[PDB]
Amino acid sequence: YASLTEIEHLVQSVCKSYRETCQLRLEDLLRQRSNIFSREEVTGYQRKSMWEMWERCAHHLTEAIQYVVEFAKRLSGFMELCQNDQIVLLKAGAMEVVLVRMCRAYNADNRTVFFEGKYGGMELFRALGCSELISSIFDFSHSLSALHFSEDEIALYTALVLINAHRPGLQEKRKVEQLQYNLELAFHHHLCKTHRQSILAKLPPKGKLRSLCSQHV
Ligand SMILES: CCn1c(CCC(=O)Nc2cccc3ccccc23)nnc1CCC1CCCCC1
Repeated sequence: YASLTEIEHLVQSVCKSYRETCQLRLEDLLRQRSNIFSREEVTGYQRKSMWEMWERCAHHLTEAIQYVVEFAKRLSGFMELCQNDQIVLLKAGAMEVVLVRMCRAYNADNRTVFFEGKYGGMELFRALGCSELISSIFDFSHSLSALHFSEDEIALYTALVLINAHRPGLQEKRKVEQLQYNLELAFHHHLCKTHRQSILAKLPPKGKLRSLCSQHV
């Protein structure tokens, strides 16, 4: 049995872990919305080889996964788990977490994204020749953005993307279930405390993460 202090402690731990590991601070991201790539800078990015853009995008992707791994390591529970389990959850979840995190760097006012110090739109990534993939990411980002997720809602929802007992290949499934259940309490409690119950019915379906992430892979 988990008590009110223990649950409130959990909420606060997951929120603090995200803040430490967030990588890009929200205030900085919002401050930088005014800073938008010039036509010559967009052209510059368009002119680059697919290979250069993939190297850059991969660098950013790998960096953001490290910050996910860290976030996990600070969730009180995760280190107690066995390594096979740690690995299964991160392998299956880490990209799906980056995708949710990425929504903070999307601006719905002008359909731009933060990339390498300023904002621009889809056009930046033309060299990749993955218009469709970029379109999904920009739609999905637009759809999460509409909900104005707080830092703590991100923290908590992100933790549940990771700590999922249905992932094939877990050895201590029951330890993962106990952890997920507690994170579900943490999230649902915090939602009640914040008057934010409305979001649940609007969170993207569990497949849409998995589906889209499949496309990336
Ligand atoms: C690690 C995130 N990241 C960042 C960090 C800041 C961020 O999250 N920006 C974005 C926010 C929302 C949508 C975006 C769309 C395209 C590019 C950046 C987007 N910079 N590049 C990437 C790679 C993403 C990759 C995804 C796979 C296709 C190429 C872009």
